[PDB]
Amino acid sequence: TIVVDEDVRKNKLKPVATYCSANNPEISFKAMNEIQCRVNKIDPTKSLAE
Amino acid sequence: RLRIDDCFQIVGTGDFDTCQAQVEELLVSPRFPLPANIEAASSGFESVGQ
Repeated sequence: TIVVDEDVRKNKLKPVATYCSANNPEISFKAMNEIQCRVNKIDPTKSLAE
Repeated sequence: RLRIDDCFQIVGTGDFDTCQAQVEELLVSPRFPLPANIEAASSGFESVGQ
């Protein structure tokens, strides 16, 4: 039975999503880096769960 | 690229306060600046604000 982990830390997308967050000062740094995260479907305005 | 359509005359308003404000918004710290120069002699910043 194929089962999927719902833990945020055991998530294939956690690394990227951690980078693409308003938390990360690299995103604050470049008002332009916030766009690339949004373009690759990972909006930092949204929470980690979103 | 060099043109603005439906613009015919530029008149001066000699208003330093707005000028400063615009120079600030447009040149000194734009939100989406022109691309950085990437090279050995360059640190990597894109704007004076940064």
